[PDB]
Amino acid sequence: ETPPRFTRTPVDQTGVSGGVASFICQATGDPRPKIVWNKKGKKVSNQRFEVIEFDDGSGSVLRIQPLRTPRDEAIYECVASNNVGEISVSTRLTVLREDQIPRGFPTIDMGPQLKVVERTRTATMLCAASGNPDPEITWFKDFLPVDTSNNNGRIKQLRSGALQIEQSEESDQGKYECVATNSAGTRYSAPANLYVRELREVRRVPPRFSIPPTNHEIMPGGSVNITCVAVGSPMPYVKWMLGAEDLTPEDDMPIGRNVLELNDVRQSANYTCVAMSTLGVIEAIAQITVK
Amino acid sequence: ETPPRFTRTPVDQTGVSGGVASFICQATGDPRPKIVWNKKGKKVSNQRFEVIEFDDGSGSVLRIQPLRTPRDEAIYECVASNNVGEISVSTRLTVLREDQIPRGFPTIDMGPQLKVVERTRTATMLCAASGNPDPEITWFKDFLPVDTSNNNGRIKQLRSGALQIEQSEESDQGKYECVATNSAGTRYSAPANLYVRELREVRRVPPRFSIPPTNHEIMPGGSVNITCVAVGSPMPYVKWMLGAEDLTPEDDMPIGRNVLELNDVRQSANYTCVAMSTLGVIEAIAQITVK
Amino acid sequence: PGDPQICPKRCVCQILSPNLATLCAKKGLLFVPPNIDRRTVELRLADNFVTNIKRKDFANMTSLVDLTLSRNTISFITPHAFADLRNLRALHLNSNRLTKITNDMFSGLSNLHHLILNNNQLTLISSTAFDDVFALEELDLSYNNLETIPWDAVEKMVSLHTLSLDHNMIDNIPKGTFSHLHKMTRLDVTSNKLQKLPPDPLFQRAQVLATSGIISPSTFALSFGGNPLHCNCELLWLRRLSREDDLETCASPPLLTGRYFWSIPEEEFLCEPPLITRHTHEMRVLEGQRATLRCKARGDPEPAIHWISPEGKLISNATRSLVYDNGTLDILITTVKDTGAFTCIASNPAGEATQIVDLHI
Amino acid sequence: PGDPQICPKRCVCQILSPNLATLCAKKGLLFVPPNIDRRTVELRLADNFVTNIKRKDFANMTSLVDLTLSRNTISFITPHAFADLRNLRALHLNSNRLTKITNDMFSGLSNLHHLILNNNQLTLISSTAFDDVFALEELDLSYNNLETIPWDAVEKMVSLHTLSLDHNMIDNIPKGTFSHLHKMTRLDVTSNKLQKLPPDPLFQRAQVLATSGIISPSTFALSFGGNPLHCNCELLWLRRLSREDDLETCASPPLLTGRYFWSIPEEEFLCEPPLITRHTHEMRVLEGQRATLRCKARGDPEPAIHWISPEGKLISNATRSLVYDNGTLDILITTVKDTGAFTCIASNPAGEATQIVDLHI
Ligand SMILES: *[C@@H]1O[C@H](CO)[C@@H](O)[C@H](O)[C@H]1NC(C)=O
Ligand SMILES: *[C@@H]1O[C@H](CO)[C@@H](O)[C@H](O)[C@H]1NC(C)=O
Ligand SMILES: *[C@@H]1O[C@H](CO)[C@@H](O)[C@H](O)[C@H]1NC(C)=O
Ligand SMILES: *[C@@H]1O[C@H](CO)[C@@H](O)[C@H](O)[C@H]1NC(C)=O
Ligand SMILES: *[C@@H]1O[C@H](CO)[C@@H](O)[C@H](O)[C@H]1NC(C)=O
Ligand SMILES: *[C@@H]1O[C@H](CO)[C@@H](O)[C@H](O)[C@H]1NC(C)=O
Ligand SMILES: *[C@@H]1O[C@H](CO)[C@@H](O)[C@H](O)[C@H]1NC(C)=O
Ligand SMILES: *[C@@H]1O[C@H](CO)[C@@H](O)[C@H](O)[C@H]1NC(C)=O
Ligand SMILES: [Ca+2]
Ligand SMILES: [Ca+2]
Ligand SMILES: [Ca+2]
Ligand SMILES: [Ca+2]
Ligand SMILES: [Ca+2]
Ligand SMILES: [Ca+2]
Ligand SMILES: [Ca+2]
Ligand SMILES: [Ca+2]
Ligand SMILES: [Ca+2]
Ligand SMILES: [Ca+2]
Ligand SMILES: [Ca+2]
Ligand SMILES: [Ca+2]
Ligand SMILES: [Cl-]
Ligand SMILES: [Cl-]
Ligand SMILES: [Cl-]
Ligand SMILES: [Cl-]
Ligand SMILES: [Cl-]
Ligand SMILES: [Cl-]
Ligand SMILES: [Cl-]
Ligand SMILES: [Cl-]
Ligand SMILES: [Cl-]
Ligand SMILES: [Cl-]
Ligand SMILES: [Cl-]
Ligand SMILES: [Cl-]
Ligand code: NA
Ligand code: NA
Repeated sequence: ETPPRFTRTPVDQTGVSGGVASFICQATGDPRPKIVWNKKGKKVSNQRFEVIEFDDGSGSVLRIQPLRTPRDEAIYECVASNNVGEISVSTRLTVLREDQIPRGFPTIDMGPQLKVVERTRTATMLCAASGNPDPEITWFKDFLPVDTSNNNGRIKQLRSGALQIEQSEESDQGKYECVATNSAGTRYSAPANLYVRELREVRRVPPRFSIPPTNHEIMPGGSVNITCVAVGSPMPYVKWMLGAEDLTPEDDMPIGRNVLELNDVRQSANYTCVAMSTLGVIEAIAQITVK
Repeated sequence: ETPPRFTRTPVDQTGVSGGVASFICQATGDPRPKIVWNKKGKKVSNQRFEVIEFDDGSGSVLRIQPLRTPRDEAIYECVASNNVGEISVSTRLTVLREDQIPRGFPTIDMGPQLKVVERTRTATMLCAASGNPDPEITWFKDFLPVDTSNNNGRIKQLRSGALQIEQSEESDQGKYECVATNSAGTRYSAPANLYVRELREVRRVPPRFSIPPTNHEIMPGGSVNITCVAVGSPMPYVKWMLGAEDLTPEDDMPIGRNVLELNDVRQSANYTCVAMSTLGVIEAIAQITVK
Repeated sequence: PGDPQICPKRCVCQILSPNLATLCAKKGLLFVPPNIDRRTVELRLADNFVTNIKRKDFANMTSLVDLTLSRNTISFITPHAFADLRNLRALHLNSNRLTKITNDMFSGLSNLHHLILNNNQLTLISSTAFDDVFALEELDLSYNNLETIPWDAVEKMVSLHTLSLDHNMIDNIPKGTFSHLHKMTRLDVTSNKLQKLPPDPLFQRAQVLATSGIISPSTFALSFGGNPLHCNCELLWLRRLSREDDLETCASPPLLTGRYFWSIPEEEFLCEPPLITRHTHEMRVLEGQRATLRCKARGDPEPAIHWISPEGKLISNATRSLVYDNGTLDILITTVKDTGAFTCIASNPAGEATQIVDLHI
Repeated sequence: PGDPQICPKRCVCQILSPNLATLCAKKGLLFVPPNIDRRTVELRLADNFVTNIKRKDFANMTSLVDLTLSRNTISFITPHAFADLRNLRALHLNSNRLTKITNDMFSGLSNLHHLILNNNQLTLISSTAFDDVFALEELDLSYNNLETIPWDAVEKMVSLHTLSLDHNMIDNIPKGTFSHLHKMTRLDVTSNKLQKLPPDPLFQRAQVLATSGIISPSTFALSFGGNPLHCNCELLWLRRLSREDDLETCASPPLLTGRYFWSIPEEEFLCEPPLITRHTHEMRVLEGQRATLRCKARGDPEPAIHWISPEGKLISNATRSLVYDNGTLDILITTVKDTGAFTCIASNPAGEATQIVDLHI
């Protein structure tokens, strides 16, 4: 009926030794175009070459892992063929080894990690990259390019390289990969898994002081015990501070109760008891005045 | 026929807690006198009380090991009885514990050790003891008093507490015990074994120099090697000395060969090579003269 | 090469297989016998009292294949004692007193398919100690004191079938250890200190799960049961597997302490988002001086602390700056280029949380 | 005292025997369960992963008799954790990671007939550690790193049946150890470092020697076969025994190296008399000063160096003088009373040899 047409074509790519590369080729036509990937004049076959069809059926994705230099250096060919037509596209893959990496090549400063999100909540897969020039961040889920398009939809990429998925579905879980690209080449971050679990709702109570810090009056030279207790869900960490000076280290942070025992302070200052939880921070004042 | 008679009688003794004590009682008569040992009016019986008859049959020896205070403190009675007579002797045993020991009580400074001697050779069982007054040394072999009498015989006790057995028989081997006695009491040394083995004769060669030290002339500042080799049966240790200064430590003493390599000595001295064996010592002179 | 057939005085040598055999097993040897025909293919020294392996002992043996030192007293092996055997396929050092694996130990081995160290006292392994042998089919470290092993050398063995770490002190397994490693049948982590386990396709194939009327085999055998598992979302992938119950138990968090791992429902495995405990609100120091920035955040698991320069991306260990493990930031030479608003970010599998510090120079 | 019968959640408790049993064996516990009925007579924690014994765990158990911690990971036991059990007759700690026996460990035990420490990593035992239990019938130290144990406490247990030291590093056994010991069936020293063995009536009863047609039972079982025996006259008493051949081997002297102990004829067991290697001919130092006298003698075995004051029986560590191991003599305060001819004497089982040094002050 209608000969095929290229809706999307690959681009020249450059990668490291042991990295990966992806060429996206999708086409339209009636009949559905048959996508072929060729190295020289023959269809690609090897243990490291993996073709991934699109869920649309419009095309596939050629993924090469890992990258072997100079075995994989060559020109590659996408072929969209059907009953009434055959059409082709070419792209060039160059792979340089680990000591051939120039400065400014995309490097992933912070890669994504394991992330577990409840269903219909917001999951954020972090990424950070640098290089000269500043690299562009793209995402791949299950060897397929993530669609970050600003067209109204769920998946949105942030100002930082981090990817954000609101209202997480079950099909959102999989293997995510961060991809930094610039004029110097293309670099993939280490893969990270996103686990989607069923929603469990539980009453979340912000911190409130069960026992607020009690104003105490002791003449200089003495020692007093100030009881400061806080409650909530989650139960907040309790910490004492004189001004900006933390009076307990982060190693031991009593969750239930924190009492402040002062040593022979003959001058006057205002002490602050703090209760910290993921639901926000509350702080109350205890006034010790020396006469 | 003839009523009995006491040829030897025990004496009052004093010992420590855990030590031993021996009471020697031997008699003559026709019939042979029956020797009995009594505690109070009854024959002694207990796990620690052991009577040892004499090879002569004249009498026995009462040996108490170990000493239990105050269980063993009592008067003891030797009884020589036969057909026509019964006669008795008494002696007192006092035993004081380890914290009751007065200063000057006999103490064994060096006790006997394991000694293995070839048959018909001289074995010497060492002992040393001190106290106030100076203690007297007596010996016990296999719970029996050793006869050290100057009457012509094999076994002889030395000026030192050491016992000496010339022309060692096979019956000489056994358990020997050194006994120090004075006005303060009686103390036994730790028991030691003498092992009598068959005579093996080998040709004994006193040391002779196979390579005597060679007189060497080297101008000051140089370094020379002097070859000194000695031979013998046993093969003598070889050691270098400058005057009285040993040039090799006792840890490494080469048996076969010792070479003296001199370091930048610009003055003159006479060097001595020494070969030492149980067969005596030989020493030769190597001359180094600096010009 | 043509010579007579020599045998140790106390051993029994057999020509019966075309491979020359020298059997010293259970002969009460205190040391490796000096006279052994260098043509020996199979040498059994096992069940002897030898405390030391000198270089002379195993030297210039070309055809040796099996060498069994098992059940000896060996506390020491001279470096390059095994340099000589290019054909050795199996070395049994098991049931010995070795406290260390030196880098020169096994530095001549290549074609080795079995290295059996099990039931030794080893507290440490040199970083390069395993670099010489990448061909190992089996590596048995069982029953040792090891806190960790040179993992990057372990993943460099692609022929590895079974790795036995069981009954050791191992802290953790790196995430990318088994990534490109294949042909691996078995891994035994039992009786170790592991709090968590990294995901991996092999561990996805450790489970047996199938619909009724269909049978799914197990291509990978994995036993972690002996560890003080810290049970949170990080182990959720493991809890979702369908496996036998080996009675592994959760040590932490305190709510799950004592509970069996497979008894706890998936929803109860819980990790908690980061919460920033401490900060330095504002800081003033001049140029070219020692500076310190405090950011400390807590959570389950303990969150990762990273920094953000003003209107910038990420700091790191670098020429102009240094980052630490406990979260402190040291700019060794401060500059007016660094004046501005720094952002502290703390990341967790549950989420992330940020605060801000301000710096004027 | 009358109460219900409580059981740990993960264990199985049996009232079948009038002795209350609590069986936790193979339950995968990481720690001692907090709830155990204090009336338990028989408690099996064996084959579990416990790494720590807290004081609270075994506290206020009156009737406990058997306690098996075998095959655990325990590296630490809180002092007086066992203070509470006065009725404990058996304690199995075997197959654990303990590196030390503290003095407060087992400092509550009394009536104990079995202490099983075998297959641990212990390198040391406190001097007073065994002082609390003198009632031990069986002490099993097998498969450890011990160089020596508190022997003077071992000889204070007169009920000791079997002492298993096998597969350890033990240097030597003191001579007067086993004199106080009685009712002792078995001693296993195998796979140790012992050079020699002390004579003893028990070891005289270890042999089986009889005329043809007569069978001799061995009242005492003794295995030393795993040791680097130094073979000289000191072992002659042992060579004269008629025993089975366990393939013990002489490490030294070099002439006997590698020879089987029982193959060597008695006449070939040779110790050599002392020979004085070094001396200080004459010495002059004034009164009240540091003085040193060198006498060093060699031989097989190494001879014992002793000193003789001019016209005197002997010296000792004392107020006026001190003697050392290597043979040097230190008179800290010299006096004109010490002026004279000193005699140095070196003693050996073969013989003794003397030399003379002269001192003027
Ligand atoms: C701090 O304490 C002083 C005296 O102790 C007091 O005057 C002042 O009001 C306190 N601060 C506040 C904010 O009330
Ligand atoms: C010591 O050396 C000197 C000069 O070399 C020589 O005259 C003297 O004879 C030597 N001593 C002896 C005892 O020969
Ligand atoms: C290997 O060593 C032995 C003894 O060390 C020697 O006899 C032999 O010649 C050596 N082989 C080679 C190829 O050098
Ligand atoms: C960064 O430095 C810290 C200490 O300054 C060190 O612990 C860490 O391993 C370093 N990391 C890298 C990737 O260099
Ligand atoms: C952080 O680590 C540094 C060294 O790496 C140390 O000097 C500093 O005291 C530590 N601070 C805290 C709060 O742990
Ligand atoms: C034993 O200790 C427990 C708790 O430590 C206590 O409840 C109990 O009363 C104690 N029993 C005795 C007899 O002291
Ligand atoms: C004598 O000295 C040695 C070492 O100098 C020491 O080991 C020994 O205990 C001392 N003897 C006494 C009785 O203290
Ligand atoms: C001998 O031992 C003493 C202490 O025991 C030491 O001070 C001295 O250096 C030693 N001398 C030698 C030659 O070993
Ligand atoms: Ca040959
Ligand atoms: Ca090397
Ligand atoms: Ca194989
Ligand atoms: Ca190293
Ligand atoms: Ca553990
Ligand atoms: Ca935030
Ligand atoms: Ca009860
Ligand atoms: Ca105590
Ligand atoms: Ca019993
Ligand atoms: Ca101690
Ligand atoms: Ca040994
Ligand atoms: Ca002499
Ligand atoms: Cl058509
Ligand atoms: Cl390939
Ligand atoms: Cl909510
Ligand atoms: Cl008559
Ligand atoms: Cl009695
Ligand atoms: Cl002779
Ligand atoms: Cl075997
Ligand atoms: Cl050796
Ligand atoms: Cl062993
Ligand atoms: Cl069992
Ligand atoms: Cl614990
Ligand atoms: Cl274990
Ligand atoms: Na062994
Ligand atoms: Na275990």
